[PDB]
Amino acid sequence: MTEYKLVVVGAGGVGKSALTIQLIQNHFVDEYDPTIEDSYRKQVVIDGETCLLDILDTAGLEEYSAMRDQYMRTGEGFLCVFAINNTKSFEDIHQYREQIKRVKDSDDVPMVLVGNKCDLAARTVESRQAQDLARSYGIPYIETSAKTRQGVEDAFYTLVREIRQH
Ligand SMILES: Nc1nc2c(ncn2[C@@H]2O[C@H](COP(=O)(O)OP(=O)(O)NP(=O)(O)O)[C@@H](O)[C@H]2O)c(=O)[nH]1
Ligand SMILES: [Mg+2]
Repeated sequence: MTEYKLVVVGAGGVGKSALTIQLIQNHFVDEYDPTIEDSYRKQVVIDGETCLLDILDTAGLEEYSAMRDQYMRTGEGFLCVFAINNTKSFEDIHQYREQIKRVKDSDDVPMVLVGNKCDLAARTVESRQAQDLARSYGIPYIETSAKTRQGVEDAFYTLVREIRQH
């Protein structure tokens, strides 16, 4: 069983926890709304191979976290999350990517750009603008909704596949 260390990053309120919880939930607990950074596990079959995903749900750069740098050093792939109704969260993406490049000292870190809250009509970030940004980084772009579950599995499994193809 191959293990993968994934890190979910992005501005406050974009849905980092909602995404993580939606992927890892075994549903015993009805509602889980995390208030703190934490690590979660999910065993899943991706392309025949049993994988163990360790998913770290991180705080936005606005919050202090002592272990942030070691989180990046450890992390093997990164979900870079913004919300399609929050232009500022989208502009903030450059900060998340620079931090990862600075800590890991590499241009070629596995990453997926994630446009969350795609269930909402009040869109301020056009899909094509986010496609252009991902293309400039050389990474996949996937839109997700943590409410409907749309794209949630696809975003994490694409990140895994990015790690493998690295
Ligand atoms: N409509 C909609 N709301 C969402 C979606 N994902 C999360 N939310 C909502 O957006 C808010 C923030 O979600 P949350 O998961 O806490 O985001 P976060 O990035 O972990 N926040 P924090 O940085 O403070 O930890 C919550 O009210 C949550 O229910 C989504 O896909 N669609
Ligand atoms: Mg959170």
